[PDB]
Amino acid sequence: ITPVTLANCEDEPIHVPGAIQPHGALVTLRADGMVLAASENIQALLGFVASPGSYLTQEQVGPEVLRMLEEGLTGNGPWSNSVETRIGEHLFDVIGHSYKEVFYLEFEIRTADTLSITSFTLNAQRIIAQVQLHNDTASLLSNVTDELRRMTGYDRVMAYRFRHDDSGEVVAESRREDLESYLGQRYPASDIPAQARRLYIQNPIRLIADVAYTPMRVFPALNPETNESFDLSYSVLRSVSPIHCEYLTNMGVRASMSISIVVGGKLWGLFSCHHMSPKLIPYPVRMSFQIFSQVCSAIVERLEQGRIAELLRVSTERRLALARRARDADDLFGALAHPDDGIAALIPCDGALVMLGGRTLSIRGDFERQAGNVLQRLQRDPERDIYHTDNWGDCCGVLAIRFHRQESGWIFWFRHEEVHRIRWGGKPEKLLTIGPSGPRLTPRGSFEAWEEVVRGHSTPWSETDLAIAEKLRLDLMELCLNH
Ligand SMILES: */C=C/C1=C(C)C(=O)N/C1=C\C1=NC(=C\c2[nH]c(/C=C3\NC(=O)C(C=C)=C3C)c(C)c2CCC(=O)O)/C(CCC(=O)O)=C1C
Repeated sequence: ITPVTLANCEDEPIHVPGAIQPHGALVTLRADGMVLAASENIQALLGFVASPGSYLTQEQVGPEVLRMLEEGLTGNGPWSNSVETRIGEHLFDVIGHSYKEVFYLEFEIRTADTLSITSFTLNAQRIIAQVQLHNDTASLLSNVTDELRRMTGYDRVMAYRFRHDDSGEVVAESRREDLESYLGQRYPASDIPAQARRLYIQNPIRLIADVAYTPMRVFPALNPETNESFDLSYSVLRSVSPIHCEYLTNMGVRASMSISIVVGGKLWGLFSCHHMSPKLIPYPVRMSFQIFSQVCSAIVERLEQGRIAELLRVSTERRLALARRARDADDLFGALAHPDDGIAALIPCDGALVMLGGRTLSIRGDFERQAGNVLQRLQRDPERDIYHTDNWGDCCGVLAIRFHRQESGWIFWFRHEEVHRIRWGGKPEKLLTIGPSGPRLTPRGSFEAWEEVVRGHSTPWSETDLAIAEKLRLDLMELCLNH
């Protein structure tokens, strides 16, 4: 019965809302096919009253439907299927699935004049051609963002990248003129709490037909079998958190639809479509996006590792240049401090320090004091050959490696505090009408929430950045020992 406030919202059970969106009806069955619960609108949408204890009957739901249901009813492992069928006055999409051991049948009115197979195929071809045309991982995102809008007619579609700390950044955008831009918006990991994030990962597509909707409750609330709520995780019609709804209306959005990009076990980022009036996307089309989601995820994965590959390649090429120079010139300092192949170019940094013997070369600033303090901190830890941190002198980020012990051969890279890369301003943008929860649920409030998180922090060191440092360290050890 608990109200969901700003304090609660982190722990909101959004998977068991026990209600569904109004653009469809829902019937929940148990293993034997016996009805356990239904949305309060089954009668109003489909001509009949589903009742707990009942079993579904032909042409109160039609034949092919039970035909489908029986197949999944007798199959081990998460059944999933859909049928198209006429029930009374209308034809329906009857998407059905089984999660836990409860079976779900979802009913959407089908208004499309097209054959489903071809509608599905047509859109799949169109939206994944965008995945064959681009080598830049950012062109991919940018282009499919522009294309998703062309296909769906959404007012605004955005592509979100998720950082290491699960904070988000709007990296692409295609929007109708009128609308303010959110390009470069960065948002925290909290803007999408655990359960919501778990769900985007498990579900390629989420659709919100109308944010201003009144939910259609499924009765009864609790599954008699367990005396605990129905887990609508894989339910297409599952209802929305009032918090998110308030957020979206603060923005002035009325319909959403998001396509996930999952790589590893991580939500790599999603495409968020936003409409200013309510909007619906037919089932077969959503399936076009679902399959797309899986392929795009695959290509983004490769494109990203193709990116790291090239980073490693030019790094070694520079380690080669470095090895070449060092042996022939015989001062390392000159080699390391080289303007372009120098260490400052090896790994993205705002500065670097080279330190062998008693001599100190600070390149791109005065870093001698910091390096001294960092080194003192490592006093307590004589065995550390590598040190790094984004919390901390005057530079937040530090990556230090040791290549000579006795003569204190050290290398440092430094990073300043992370800064909002792109920022809007210039003319006060319009007044958002703000709900009861407060300004926290506006983009402006989200951004501020993000600042408070990152400030005091430099950008984390790449998986890649550390790998390079490690290779460099090996190089110099080799050199110093060798000659
Ligand atoms: C207390 C937890 C939450 C805060 C704070 C908050 O802002 N939202 C919170 C809970 C959820 N958010 C969910 C999804 C979600 N989050 C945002 C916020 C942004 N995304 C952006 O890209 C930007 C700016 C560029 C912002 C400000 C949005 C738009 C959404 C909608 C999901 C989508 O776009 O697909 C969320 C899950 C929602 C769901 O159930 O679909 C929760 C629970």
